[PDB]
Amino acid sequence: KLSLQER
Amino acid sequence: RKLSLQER
Amino acid sequence: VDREQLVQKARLAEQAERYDDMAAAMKNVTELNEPLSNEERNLLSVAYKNVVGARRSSWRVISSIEQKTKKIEMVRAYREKIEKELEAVCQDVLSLLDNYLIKNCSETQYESKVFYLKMKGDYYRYLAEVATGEKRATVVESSEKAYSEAHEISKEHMQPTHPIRLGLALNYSVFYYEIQNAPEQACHLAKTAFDDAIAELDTLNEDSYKDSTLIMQLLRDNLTLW
Amino acid sequence: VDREQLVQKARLAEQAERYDDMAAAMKNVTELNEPLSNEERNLLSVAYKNVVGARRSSWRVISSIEQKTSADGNEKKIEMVRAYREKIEKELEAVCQDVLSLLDNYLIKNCSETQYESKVFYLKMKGDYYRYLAEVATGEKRATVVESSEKAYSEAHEISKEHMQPTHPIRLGLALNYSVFYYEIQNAPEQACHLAKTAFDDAIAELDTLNEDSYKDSTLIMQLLRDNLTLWT
Ligand SMILES: COC[C@H]1CC[C@H]2[C@@H](C)[C@@H](O)[C@H](O[C@H]3O[C@H](CO)[C@@H](O)[C@H](O)[C@H]3O)[C@H]3[C@H](C(C)C)CC[C@]3(C)C[C@H]12
Repeated sequence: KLSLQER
Repeated sequence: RKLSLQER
Repeated sequence: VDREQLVQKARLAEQAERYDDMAAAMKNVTELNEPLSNEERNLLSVAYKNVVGARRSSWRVISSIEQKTKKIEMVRAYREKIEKELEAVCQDVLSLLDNYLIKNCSETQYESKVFYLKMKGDYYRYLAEVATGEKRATVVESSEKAYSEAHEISKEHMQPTHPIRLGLALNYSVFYYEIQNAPEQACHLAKTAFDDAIAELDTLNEDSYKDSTLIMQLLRDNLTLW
Repeated sequence: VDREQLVQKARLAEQAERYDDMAAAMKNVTELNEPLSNEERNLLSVAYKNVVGARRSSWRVISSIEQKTSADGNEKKIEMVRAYREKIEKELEAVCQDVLSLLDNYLIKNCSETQYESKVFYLKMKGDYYRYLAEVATGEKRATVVESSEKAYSEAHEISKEHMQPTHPIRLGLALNYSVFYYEIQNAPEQACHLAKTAFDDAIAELDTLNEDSYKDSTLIMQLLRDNLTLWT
């Protein structure tokens, strides 16, 4: 996605 | 690794 | 049954890719009514992110198949089934925010309040991805107020180079683009936060500088894609 | 909610990577007491293999934690790891017994004498999902299910040897997992090396019989047979 992808 | 046939 | 082992169980579930068990352990830790630490807050965030993330990917695949194509009524049924699970996970974590996480945040815990308000806006935006009609405008106005309140707190009581503040502006721009369909509002917040971060980019915080520059790269990659 | 719709749902679950729903959809199709098409047979096997594969991967990680922190300091934390490991075994054994039940009740029973391909296919699944149970077992409970996998592989080995080409994917896949069962389970490297090289040389003797329809499936198993033979010597 374009969002802040977390671990 | 796994020596068996992995079922992709 | 204790707090320390539930956090250890969440770490073991993360290394076993059992994010459903991990989200359940951190839910119990959060339900202990004790404020979560920095590591516990990240464990709860990563757990529910992978849980709601797997439901979003499965929903986006079924939706793309319904778009590209007796055979459709079943696809719509599998769509609503994933939507029910997605909405259940969202309402679960949203209840943990409005009852345990945000409630235990004083008016001076700016870093923690921005993180939880951003999370409230993210999972409300996730509901806006599958909601229709008046149910969409209800959760969109909720995600707007959550992002707006988090934006004002981070704009005044936070540093422009803070990774949490930058990550909030990234998801706020994504909200204005993919939900509100306003590329003018989306690129405005992204460019404003990018310029404010570049102005003080020479500080190079020794604590976590790669995390700050990585979020700016995500802001930069979004400007190139759009 | 007919048979065509359940297969369509299993196709969607594979695209959505919801292998739990995929195995549940193909389980109901298996419970319809009808023969399974080559596509339906592969989708059923792929679904349950990914489901049991997720539990096997989680078990190897947690079991490695127990082997590392055997008696290192806190003993209450080891009780949490042991209960987490035993819960994974309960889920793994339930999935295996679910597959073994569908085989000996709906799949192996419905196989006729002329359906040699479907018979060897289902017999190797019985040998595979019993080998997975042998991975999680101690004492007599291990040898009890090891013989169940020994009879499943040996029976399929005798069937697939006669009424099937040596270059067939099911034939090579059977000899591959059989050699794995002889090496990892029975600790018999000589039996695994001989069986793997026998099916390998038998497949090389008829390389000209490979058809343009299904050859990459056969060459992949032959490559895996040669890779295991190179590292076992
Ligand atoms: C319990 O033992 C049963 C296996 C033994 C032989 C093997 C044959 C039937 C093979 O043909 C299948 O492959 C088919 O299914 C794929 C996708 O599902 C196609 O890519 C592909 O073309 C098609 O042949 C494979 C597969 C290939 C090697 C990558 C992995 C396991 C699977 C699924 C089943 C069986």
